Amino acid sequence: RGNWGNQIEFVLTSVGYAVGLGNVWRFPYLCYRNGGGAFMFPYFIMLIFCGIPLFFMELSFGQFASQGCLGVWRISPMFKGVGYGMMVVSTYIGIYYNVVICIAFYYFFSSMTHVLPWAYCNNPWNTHDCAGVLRTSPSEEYWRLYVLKLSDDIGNFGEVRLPLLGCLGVSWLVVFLCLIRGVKSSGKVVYFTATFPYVVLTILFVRGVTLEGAFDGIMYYLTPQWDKILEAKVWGDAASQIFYSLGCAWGGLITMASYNKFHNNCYRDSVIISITNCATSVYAGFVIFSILGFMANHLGVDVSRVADHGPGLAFVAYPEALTLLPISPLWSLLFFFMLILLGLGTQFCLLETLVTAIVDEVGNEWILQKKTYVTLGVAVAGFLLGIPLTSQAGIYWLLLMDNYAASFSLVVISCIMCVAIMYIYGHRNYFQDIQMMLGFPPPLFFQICWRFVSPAIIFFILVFTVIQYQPITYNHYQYPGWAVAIGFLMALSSVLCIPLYAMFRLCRTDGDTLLQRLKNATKPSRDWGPALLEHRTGRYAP
Ligand SMILES: CC(C)CCC[C@@H](C)[C@H]1CC[C@H]2[C@@H]3CC=C4C[C@@H](O)CC[C@]4(C)[C@H]3CC[C@]12C
Ligand SMILES: CC(C)CCC[C@@H](C)[C@H]1CC[C@H]2[C@@H]3CC=C4C[C@@H](O)CC[C@]4(C)[C@H]3CC[C@]12C
Ligand SMILES: CC(C)CCC[C@@H](C)[C@H]1CC[C@H]2[C@@H]3CC=C4C[C@@H](O)CC[C@]4(C)[C@H]3CC[C@]12C
Ligand SMILES: [Cl-]
Ligand code: NA
Ligand code: NA
Repeated sequence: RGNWGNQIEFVLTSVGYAVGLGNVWRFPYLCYRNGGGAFMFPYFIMLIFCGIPLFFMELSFGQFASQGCLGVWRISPMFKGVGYGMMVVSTYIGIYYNVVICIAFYYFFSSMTHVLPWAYCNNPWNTHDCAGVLRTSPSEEYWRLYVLKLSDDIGNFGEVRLPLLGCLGVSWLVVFLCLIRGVKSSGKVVYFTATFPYVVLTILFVRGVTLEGAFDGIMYYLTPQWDKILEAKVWGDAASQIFYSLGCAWGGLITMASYNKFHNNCYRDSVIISITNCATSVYAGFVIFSILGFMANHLGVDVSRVADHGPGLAFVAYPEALTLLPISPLWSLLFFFMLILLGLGTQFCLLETLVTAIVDEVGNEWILQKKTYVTLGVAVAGFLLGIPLTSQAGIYWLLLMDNYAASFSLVVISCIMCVAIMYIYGHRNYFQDIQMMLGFPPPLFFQICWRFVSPAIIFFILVFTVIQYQPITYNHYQYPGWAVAIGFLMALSSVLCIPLYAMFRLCRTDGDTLLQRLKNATKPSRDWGPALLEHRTGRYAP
């Protein structure tokens, strides 16, 4: 297969893939729309009781068999729909991740001047409601009336924004060239691309605290509200954010772990990566809410009403902070360069996983010698599918894709995989498999979370989400009926991959009765187990 080589290389490559735009762009606006401090307690509970155990499960699953997201299912051939749904979710995410990266590119290209274009209120696109520190904010007017030229409805396509299309093309070309010339795999300066963001965030942090009114923003960020805790909407949002930030059902974790050595310690790696990834979102939230408190202090409004609940909270808040620093364009350039690097690090692995999965699935040697053409085709398809998101109605489609297609399918897929491993294969067998590599049995906390706690929590969240479903409540953006139907279809497309592949496999399995056919399709194959011959001892002996 090809081992990773050095262990520190794996730890640094996993941190660079886990930390991305979901830490600095997605977390703050979800936290703001979920009433700030009322979102933190479910978030921490979810992280402690569902995220880390499933992260460890995925890493161990990848390491033990030395297979990717589709080859690990020799343990139960009837559950390949899990990997197929993982691939579907990865495609959905990667379609619009590059659109966000291209918006970041556009903001980076506009910082190469002497005076920032979002710093004053006298521009041709400004109105009489403009109000600036040297009502409405100049940054939000720049975001709405100039960068996007937003429409009034999701069904009003309007025209295509040419600069955004150019930025998208540049981003896709950069990704393709870096992938086919091997920038990260056989490359360095992953240390710098892991150290730079914290320096930038620390620089932005000191200025925010000094501001007037930031204390109220911080208090709103930290103070918990106990009234909104009895609602299934906030818990589902917290679970979605936790599973999205760690990449649980993306399929890249298994592929990355497939190159690890047998006796590598995946428990320590999982703990370290989870803590590092989740400690980065809190810093960005601190900075963002300090900026929000300062902004609400001088606009004569409350912290909960200063901004709207759209996805463009970062592109309105961060430029306002960047304005107040001495020599603003340099800091803006550095900040947006850091954002671009954070996005590209995740996009590289996202596309590499799909290409590797396709190449391994096809299986011949002719598809192995034409990997560059496969990568080119995938890149061209992604670029073509991302074009309708650069119109005047693109942010509506992006929001629909974000909070319908890649929110709660990850949790369902992860729970199904955990249940299949624990109750169809047997928990004792998996515990012995883990002890084979680590040398000690998994701690009791992970065992109890794998057998009882996490599946029950996910079941309760899913059950109470449906019962408490209100059309007025679960819309939040006044979308029409057909848009909601499209979002539901996108949500169901990845989940329905499991039951349909189950029937497909059952239609080709020998056995008189259906019960007999259900036992042959769930039995492990003949090649399940350790890859190397020296580790095939005990219950795997020939
Ligand atoms: C092959 C895949 C991976 C990348 C796609 C390459 C092509 C289609 C891309 C790369 C650079 C892009 C161009 C960059 C700049 C501009 C200027 C803008 O005013 C019109 C669009 C235009 C002309 C873009 C159109 C599409 C473009 C030519
Ligand atoms: C049991 C398995 C086989 C099927 C489960 C499918 C159902 C129950 C699940 C899968 C994904 C879930 C959806 C994912 C995302 C959203 C967006 C949210 O804004 C409204 C709820 C909604 C729409 C969820 C409702 C329930 C849902 C549709
Ligand atoms: C993936 C989700 C959203 C779809 C529904 C599947 C889950 C929630 C269901 C299907 C099988 C169920 C599990 C089957 C067996 C047991 C053993 C029991 O001692 C504790 C509950 C537990 C663990 C059940 C809890 C809920 C469960 C995990
Ligand atoms: Cl996060
Ligand atoms: Na990244
Ligand atoms: Na993350």
